[PDB]
Amino acid sequence: GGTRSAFSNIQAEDYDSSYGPNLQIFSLPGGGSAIGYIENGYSTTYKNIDFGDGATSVTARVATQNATTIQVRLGSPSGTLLGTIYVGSTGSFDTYRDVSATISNTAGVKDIVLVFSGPVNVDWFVFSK
Ligand SMILES: O[C@@H]1[C@@H](O)[C@H](O[C@@H]2CO[C@@H](O[C@@H]3CO[C@@H](O)[C@H](O)[C@H]3O)[C@H](O)[C@H]2O)OC[C@H]1O
Ligand SMILES: [Ca+2]
Repeated sequence: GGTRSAFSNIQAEDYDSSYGPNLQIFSLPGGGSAIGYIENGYSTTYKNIDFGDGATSVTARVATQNATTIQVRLGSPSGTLLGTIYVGSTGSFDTYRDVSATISNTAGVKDIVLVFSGPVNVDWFVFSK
């Protein structure tokens, strides 16, 4: 063990490494934190996520004023592209909605990377079989 499950919420602020000089962790009104001040080409890595025996869907709780994408990659921002979440505008960086995307079947313990194409605030993400 010593391993977050893919099937419970992974807090987006709980990255192990990241690229993006302007990236902030900040607190949410209802409790907890989220990541934000994201720009194109920023990424975060979440070490040792246990995808167990298969996940084929990702859900992210996100907020943004303009449609944007989050790529879900293996290992590094240059790794295998498992899928892309096409994030709709929610009207506000404070209005959060759960958004889902399919991914290639992913199993076992993996390092997961989210790669951003523009501004978005992210509370958590989770996978489903
Ligand atoms: O309540 C706070 C949120 O509103 C805050 O959202 C940030 C708002 O600023 C965003 O940056 C703008 C994106 O578009 C660019 O063209 C502008 O130059 C930027 O300033 C940023 O992406 C959001 O995260 O987040 C923190 C909350 O406390
Ligand atoms: Ca969070």
